[PDB]
Amino acid sequence: GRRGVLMTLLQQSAMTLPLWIGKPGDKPPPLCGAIPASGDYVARPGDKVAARVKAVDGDEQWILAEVVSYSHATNKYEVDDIDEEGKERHTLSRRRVIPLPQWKANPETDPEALFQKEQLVLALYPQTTCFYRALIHAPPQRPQDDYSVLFEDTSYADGYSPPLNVAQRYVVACKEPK
Amino acid sequence: GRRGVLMTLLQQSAMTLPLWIGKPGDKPPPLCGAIPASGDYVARPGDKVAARVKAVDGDEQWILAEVVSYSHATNKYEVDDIDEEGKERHTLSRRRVIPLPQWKANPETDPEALFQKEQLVLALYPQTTCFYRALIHAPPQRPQDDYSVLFEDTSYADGYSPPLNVAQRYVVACK
Amino acid sequence: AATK
Amino acid sequence: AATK
Repeated sequence: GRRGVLMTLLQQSAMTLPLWIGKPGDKPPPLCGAIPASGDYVARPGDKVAARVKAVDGDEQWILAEVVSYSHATNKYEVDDIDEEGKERHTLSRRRVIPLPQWKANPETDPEALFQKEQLVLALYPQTTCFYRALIHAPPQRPQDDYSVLFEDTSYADGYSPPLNVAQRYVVACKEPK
Repeated sequence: GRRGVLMTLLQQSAMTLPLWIGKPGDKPPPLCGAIPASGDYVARPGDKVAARVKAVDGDEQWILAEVVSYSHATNKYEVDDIDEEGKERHTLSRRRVIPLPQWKANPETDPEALFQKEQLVLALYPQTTCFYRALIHAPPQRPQDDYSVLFEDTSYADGYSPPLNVAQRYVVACK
Repeated sequence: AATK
Repeated sequence: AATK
């Protein structure tokens, strides 16, 4: 149905993410893999982001969304919930938005642009459009490889999932408290 | 003595590091604890950094250092060794310079801005002004506390030092 | 959003 | 600098 097609789309979006190709002696650019955005950065309409949506009852959830607009008067974005189901638009502060990477980091050329083993991240849970807290189990070793992550998961006695695969496009800095 | 003076200065810069004190809703900023600098950040004059310096013989070391200037013309820093006996002002590419934290993360309010157990870091080795590869052994329990770390050390049969204490100012991400 |  |  609509959900399965969306997942196909999101998998495709992750695959088509261009690899960053630097030249010798440089630093990988902001939004290459794990490299944070520049200090006063604003994402472009159409850019994908992780957006922290506060439900009416106060529950906080990081979701995948697409930027619609921004205003420096308020320092706020409009974003659209990527599943586009029902009422998809949300107005939220810039600190509630993490831009997704615009390149994959190539593990061969730029390992400094990858999250490392044991690092705390927010990662898109497979077959969802929601980000949750996780630890890196393994960075990709090859250009096309996912991160392997351990999601925090209280349904396991030791509080962690088995290693799950999440693409570079869908792993970002952990801006979520425990 | 020069050694005592250097050690004091070191020890003092560590405990002057401000504690990040946010209120509900605030996230810890770039350079608070383990939170990395922003993507095109340029360190300011007077800022402390870890700098990858190549001696006259070619030997590579991450040293404790202070920014003097940055030139946008060539995209290079000038940095001073924190050690008076380090008489050379080095010209360094951005990739050779890691800004040190500008706040301590409080474990009681912002644990997500601390390095996790088993994370690989560059940490200042005790009685030196140089950074070396190490694994996090334990985060600080309290705002005043050091990290405990295991340095890679081929003089041990298992490849690691015993736990050693390193302050938040002196622990950065590897590589 | 599609949740876990 | 003081090294190891």
